[PDB]
Amino acid sequence: PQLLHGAGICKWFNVRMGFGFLSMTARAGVALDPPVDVFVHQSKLHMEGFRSLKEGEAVEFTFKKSAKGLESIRVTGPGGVFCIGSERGDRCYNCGGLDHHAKECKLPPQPKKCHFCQSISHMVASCPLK
Amino acid sequence: RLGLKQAEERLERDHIFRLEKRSPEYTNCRYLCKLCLIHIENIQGAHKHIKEKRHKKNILEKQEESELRSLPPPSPAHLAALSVAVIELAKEHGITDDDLRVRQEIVEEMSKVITTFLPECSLRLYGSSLTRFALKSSDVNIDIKFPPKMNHPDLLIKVLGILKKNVLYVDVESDFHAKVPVVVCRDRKSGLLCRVSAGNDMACLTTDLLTALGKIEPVFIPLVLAFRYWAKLCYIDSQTDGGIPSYCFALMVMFFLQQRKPPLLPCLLGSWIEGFDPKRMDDFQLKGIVEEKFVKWECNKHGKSPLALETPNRVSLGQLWLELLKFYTLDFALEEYVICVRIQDILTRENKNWPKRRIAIEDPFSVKRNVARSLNSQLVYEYVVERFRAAYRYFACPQTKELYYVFDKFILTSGKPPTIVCSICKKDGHSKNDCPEDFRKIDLKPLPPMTNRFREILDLVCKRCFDELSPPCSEQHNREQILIGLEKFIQKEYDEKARLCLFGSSKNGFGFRDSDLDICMTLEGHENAEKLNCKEIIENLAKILKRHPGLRNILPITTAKVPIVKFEHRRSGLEGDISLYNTLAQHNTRMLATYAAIDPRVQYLGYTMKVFAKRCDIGDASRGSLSSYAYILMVLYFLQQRKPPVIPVLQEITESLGELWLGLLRFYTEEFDFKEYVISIRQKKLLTTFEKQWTSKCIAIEDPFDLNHNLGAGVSRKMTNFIMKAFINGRKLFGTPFYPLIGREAEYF
RNA sequence: GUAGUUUGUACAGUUUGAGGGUCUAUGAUACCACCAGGAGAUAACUGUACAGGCCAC
Ligand SMILES: [Zn+2]
Ligand SMILES: [Zn+2]
Ligand SMILES: [Zn+2]
Ligand SMILES: [Zn+2]
Repeated sequence: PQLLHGAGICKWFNVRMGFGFLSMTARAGVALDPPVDVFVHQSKLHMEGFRSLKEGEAVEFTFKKSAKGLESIRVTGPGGVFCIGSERGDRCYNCGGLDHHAKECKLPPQPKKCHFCQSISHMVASCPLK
Repeated sequence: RLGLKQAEERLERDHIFRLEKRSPEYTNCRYLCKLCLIHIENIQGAHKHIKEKRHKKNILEKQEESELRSLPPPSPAHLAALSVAVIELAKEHGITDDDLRVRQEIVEEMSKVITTFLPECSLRLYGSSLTRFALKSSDVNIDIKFPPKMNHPDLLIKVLGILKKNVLYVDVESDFHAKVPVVVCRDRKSGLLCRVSAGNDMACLTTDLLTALGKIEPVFIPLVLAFRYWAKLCYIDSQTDGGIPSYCFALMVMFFLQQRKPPLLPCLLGSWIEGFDPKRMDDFQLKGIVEEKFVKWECNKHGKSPLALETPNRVSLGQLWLELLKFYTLDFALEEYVICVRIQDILTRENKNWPKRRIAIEDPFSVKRNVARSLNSQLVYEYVVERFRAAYRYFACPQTKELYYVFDKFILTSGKPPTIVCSICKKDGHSKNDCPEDFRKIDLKPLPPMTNRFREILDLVCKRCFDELSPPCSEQHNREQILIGLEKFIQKEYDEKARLCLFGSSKNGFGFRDSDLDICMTLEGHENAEKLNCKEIIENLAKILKRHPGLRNILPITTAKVPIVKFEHRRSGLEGDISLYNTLAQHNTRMLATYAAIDPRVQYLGYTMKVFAKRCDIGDASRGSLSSYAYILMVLYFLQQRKPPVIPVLQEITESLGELWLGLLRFYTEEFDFKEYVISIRQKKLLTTFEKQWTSKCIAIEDPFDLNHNLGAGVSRKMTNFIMKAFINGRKLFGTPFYPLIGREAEYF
């Protein structure tokens, strides 16, 4: 890619509108002290679908300098992996978890327990405390 | 502990239940689906059993059943409207007694037409037409009673030709391949179908039984008019299409009227027969109908049984018509019990030793066979239950207009075409137009244009199979020297009257360079082996050839037409056979050699067929396929059918070689029907399988002389599918242009 | 009574298809808002449960 590389962490990123800023600890492959702020947009995230970033996660990018400030042209995860997104795609109905899915799931089946109050009496959509 | 007890409720939501004890075969499995009837192993496998698409269709099936199980009972206004609907169906176009008279007029006119040409034949109207268990647009059932001095396929073909010549009974078909070979036609004056059969006097007696019941009870006449109109509105009546016959539907509602409590038709065997037993009920053979009120019966002492209740109880036709579909959708087990009305008691499948995965009905006077054998596919059966469901869903739901009902197409068909199982191959998952084994439908890939270089390549490939296996003249000189030497040896040792005649692999035109010396024996003053002690000659010649230090491999064989001895010349190392006045096999070999001598292209195509069958794993009958003799026979049959006939018929007394072989592949893919016509030489006519009764066998490749066993009657239908695949490959791999390496053309093929 | 060459439907695993709130862009300091109780939608191969089809013993 372009020689203006860099790496760092994600200072902030909006999921809804799709841009943010990264705390860059590296500039063009050279480490920095103190870290600086570089703009990022969802289109800069080299991913498919609705691209987004989790605030606080590590990122590797190629950047540029503009009138508004430093902007990261192309952003990926560590090792080129996909990014996460702000987290505050369905759980396994066997176990209530994103770790596996039902065909993949091999643990013995679980009772119909509500997620909110941790009781097998009712389902979570009919939880009284919800 | 209770976590699993709550988890199993999701399985129990759709018919999954744990099993207490191990099955004899499904031992390690612990769970079972009621709808799938397939044993399940564990709970994760049960959720894996939940993902099954068969279990997905079953859930929808059960949901539809439970959905229309709980419709509200019909109101008296609803009952009156249903009565109006069934009487208007029965009267407007349903066969009334007036339309029964019209049907009788139709049968009398057809009887006049047939007896103008076949006066010895006599037409009997019977079946679903005459019974007053009819339909608006039925097929008339007509039985022909004839003197037995005639061929039943011949009279059926003659009646078919008469109806084809006839202009009134249009749409003549020759469906001679069903369980009953029937001619089809269409009466234009009524504009309703008619059919011709013969010899089914059991169904004639059943027809008389039903018609007597009809002259007893009045609800008889509209009920099967309504039921058969539902059945033709769901395409279940086509027994050729894997369905159930209309006569069997007549028997079905007869069983309903027998079993609909309180009963409206009495049974044919019961407590008035003192000394009766339910188990030996098949021994109580019945006979014809007396005074249209009783059924005769006799054991080989006799008597009669009533067909009436002494008061014709009157209930509304709408209630009867609704509870008929109640019985045959939600009350009667269609598959578990054979529909049997010889007794009031329930008769099972193994009681008549019949299979247990579809509907079985019994002919009253042919209790040995199941007349409902045409149900095969499970999917068609579940569609039939769905059509019963759609009928009960509509007709037991109140309408708006004002209550009013009419037998609309879309209310019961639901727009979905019927699940017609393939009438040719009888395998589900594909329709009649989707049958891969159908010979005639192999036309979807027309050939690319045939370059002359491709024609030369095919000519070289077909020629190489002959020239690589053609015997040379020096071998003929050696074989005639062995012939005269063996003649001198047998004359000087056993009998001077012995004279030798080369035949077979030396002289049939189909032998090769290192083939056997097949030699026929002749005796001076003896024109046949009947005057000769064949076993003594065979054993003495075997002993003497054993004493010969120049001939080995000596072994007598008695499986031929006349007993033979196979041996081998040690010096030439050449195998050979000695045959004593072969009864017929030698005459058939001589006829094949004469056919070879008429045109050498016979030998070229036959050698090509042998090598191509070898590379397509079907080389000979020693590998379970067609024999090379059968290959020569079907080659000669192709040359006959390639009009103008390249070989003639001896018993009745310019295509290029690669294109001849490719045209053989083309003819034996689509231009010929194996299940409908016979591969045989004897007649120039396209000899039907119905003519030779080999419809029960896969391929009818019949020897012109050996009429005892069809050669394909020893060959399986899956082998027929394999050789059909080989023919299709010859249309594709051999028939489409390609330019491989020199010498590698046939190897690529 | 049993083998032989074979169709569907399912079968367990593997490889591809929606990744299963998918979808949806609004380029410089903020979004993640607001649940169903549901055990995951095809194509190919392997092994196969079961009936149907066949030829021989
Ligand atoms: Zn899981
Ligand atoms: Zn709760
Ligand atoms: Zn099931
Ligand atoms: Zn078919």
